[PDB]
Amino acid sequence: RELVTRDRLASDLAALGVRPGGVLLVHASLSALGWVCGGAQAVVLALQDAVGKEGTLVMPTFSGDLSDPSTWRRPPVPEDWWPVIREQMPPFDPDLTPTRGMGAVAECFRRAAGAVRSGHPQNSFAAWGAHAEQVVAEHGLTERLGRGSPLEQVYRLDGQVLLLGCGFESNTSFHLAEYRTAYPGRRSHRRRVPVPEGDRVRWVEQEDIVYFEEDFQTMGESCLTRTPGHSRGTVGEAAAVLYGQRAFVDLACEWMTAHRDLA
Amino acid sequence: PDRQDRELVTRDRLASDLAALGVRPGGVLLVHASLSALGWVCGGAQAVVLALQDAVGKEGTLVMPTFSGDLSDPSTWRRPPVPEDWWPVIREQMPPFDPDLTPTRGMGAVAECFRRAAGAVRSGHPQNSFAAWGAHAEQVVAEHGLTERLGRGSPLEQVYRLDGQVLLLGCGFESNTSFHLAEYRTAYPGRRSHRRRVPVPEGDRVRWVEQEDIVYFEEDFQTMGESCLTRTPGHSRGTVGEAAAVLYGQRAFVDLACEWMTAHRDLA
Ligand SMILES: CC(=O)SCCNC(=O)CCNC(=O)[C@H](O)C(C)(C)COP(=O)(O)OP(=O)(O)OC[C@H]1O[C@@H](n2cnc3c(N)ncnc32)[C@H](O)[C@@H]1OP(=O)(O)O
Ligand SMILES: CC(=O)SCCNC(=O)CCNC(=O)[C@H](O)C(C)(C)COP(=O)(O)OP(=O)(O)OC[C@H]1O[C@@H](n2cnc3c(N)ncnc32)[C@H](O)[C@@H]1OP(=O)(O)O
Repeated sequence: RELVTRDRLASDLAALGVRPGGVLLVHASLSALGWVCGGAQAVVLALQDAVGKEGTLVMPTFSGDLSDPSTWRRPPVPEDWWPVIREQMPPFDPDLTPTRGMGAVAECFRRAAGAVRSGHPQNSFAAWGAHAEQVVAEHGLTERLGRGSPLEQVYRLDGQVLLLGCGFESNTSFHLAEYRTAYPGRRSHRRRVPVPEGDRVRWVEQEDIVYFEEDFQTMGESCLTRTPGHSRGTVGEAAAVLYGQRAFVDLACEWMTAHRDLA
Repeated sequence: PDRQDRELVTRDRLASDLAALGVRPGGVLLVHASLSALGWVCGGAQAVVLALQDAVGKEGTLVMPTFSGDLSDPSTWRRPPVPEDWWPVIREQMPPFDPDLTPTRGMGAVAECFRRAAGAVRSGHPQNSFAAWGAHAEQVVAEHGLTERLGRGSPLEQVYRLDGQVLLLGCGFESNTSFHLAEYRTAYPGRRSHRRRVPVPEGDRVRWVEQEDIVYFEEDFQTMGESCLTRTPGHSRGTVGEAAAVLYGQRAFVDLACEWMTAHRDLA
C-alpha cells in the first residue's frame, strides 16, 4: 500500500476535476485509497477541502436493517422472531441509527460538525456545506430515491457524482432515472416502511417502483462516455470516476427507454 | 434461539435486566460494553444505547470511554505496524483530534453509536476522550487535561466525584478504566514514569507535545478486580440479555484498588 494523506487526496480530487463551490455526491471505499494517514477522518477532511466552504458534500447513509424481518437475507433470522422484531424495532434516529453497507467514510461523515441527515428510515442521506439543509429537507416516503429525495436535490443543484474506489454497482443516481422513466416492463410492488411513532415504529405499507440493478455496468459505461466534461483518474491508489449528475441522469433515462425491456 | 445459539434480546428486556442488576435511576453510570455478548439485539447498538438511557433516566448520566489510540506516535504502533520511512510523514500529516469526527478504536459498537447520540458530548483529550449523556454530561467531559489523561482532571475523576457506578457489560476487569484513576492516586512500590508524545490540535495540524506520565501496569487487573469487587459494598453480578454483567460503586471500588496496589504491587 501507498501512504496517502489528507493533502494528497484533496490535490488528487482537484486533479480529477472536483469543482470548488460545487455540490458533490460521494460513493467512497476507504480500503481502495491505499493506506490513509488518519483513515476515514482524513478522507472526510480532504472531501471538505475539495468542495470548499461554499461547496456541499452529500453521501448515502442507508440503514437497510430498518425493514421487515421477512425480507432479511445476509444473516436471516428465525420466523418465530418476526413479530417480536416488528413490535420492538427502535425507530430511525438520524443521530443514533448506524449505516449498513455505506462504508467507513459515510459512517464517519454523518456525524461531522455541520453535517445533517435526511428523515427516510431506510434510505437517508447526510449532507454538509452551503446547500446541506436543502439537500436533506423533506425526504418523503413516496419516492425514497426519486422525487422529493436528496438525489433530486443533487440534480436541481447541478451537482457532480464521485465514484471513489467503487463502480456503477454503487451509483445511487440511477434510481432517480428509474422513477422518472416509464421504460418497457417497469414494475411496482408493495413494501413495508417502519415509520417512527415515539419510542415505537408504525409499519406503513406503501407502493414503490421495483429497482433493476443488473444493467448498471453496461448503462453506466455507455452514459458516462456521453456525459460531457466527465473524468476518470486515480485518487490515492483508488480508481475514480467524476461526472455531472444532470447530464448523466438524463442519458440514463434515454438508455433505460432504449435498452431496458423487462420479462 | 437462532442457528448460532443466540437469543432474541430487545431494548425493553435490556432496560429491565439493567434495572434488575441494580442500575440506579438518576445515577451516573460508566459503561464498558460488548454488543456480541448480549445475544442478538433487536436494533443492535442503537437498542443498547436506548436501554442504557432508559435505565438511568432523564436525571441520570451515561459515560463511556471513546479512546482514539491511533492518535499516537507511529513508532509505538504494534497491532498494524507501519514502515519506519512513513513516521516523519505520519507525524507531520496526521489530522488533529476532532470530537465529532475522530472514530474510537477498540471501544466497541455501543460506544461508537453512543458518542453520536442527540445530547451526547465528548471530552477533548486526543487519545483518551470519553463521551457523556444526561444530567451531568457537560461536567463529566469539561476539564480533560493532558497531565493525567486518566486521572485528576479527567472524566474518570468526575465519575468518582459524582459518586457514579460502573457497569462491565459482557466484558471483564481487562476493560476496567477506573483502575487507572487508582494508578495515578497511589505511590505503589515500583511505580514508574516515562515520556510520551501527544498530538495536540493546532488548527489544521497537530503539535507533538512530549509529556511525563505514569506507566500503567495491567497484568493484575483480574486479580485486583476480583479482590476489590468482593469487598465493594452493595455490588452485584447478574445477566443482561445473554451477557455476564458486573455493577459496582466506583468511589468504594477505586479506594479499595489504591489499598490493593500498596499491599500487592511490587514492580521490579
Ligand atoms: C443499489 C445502490 O446502488 S445504492 C448503495 C450506495 N452505496 C454507497 O454509497 C457505498 C459506496 N461505497 C462502496 O460501494 C464500497 O465499495 C463499500 C463500502 C461497500 C466497500 O468498501 P471497503 O473499502 O470494502 O469498505 P470501507 O470503505 O468500509 O473501508 C473499511 C476497510 O478499510 C480498511 N482500513 C481501515 N483503516 C484504514 C486506513 N487508514 N486506510 C486504508 N484502509 C483502512 C480496513 O481494511 C477496513 O476493513 P475492516 O473494517 O473489515 O477491517
Ligand atoms: C486499559 C483499559 O482498561 S481502557 C479500555 C476500556 N475498553 C472499553 O471500555 C471497551 C469495552 N468493550 C469491550 O471490552 C469489548 O469486550 C470489546 C469492544 C473490546 C469487544 O466486544 P465485541 O462484542 O467483540 O465487539 P462490539 O461490541 O464492537 O460488537 C460488534 C460485534 O457484534 C456483532 N453484532 C452486530 N450486530 C449485532 C446485533 N444486532 N446483535 C448482537 N451482535 C451484533 C458482530 O459480531 C460485531 O462484530 P463485527 O463488527 O466484526 O461484525
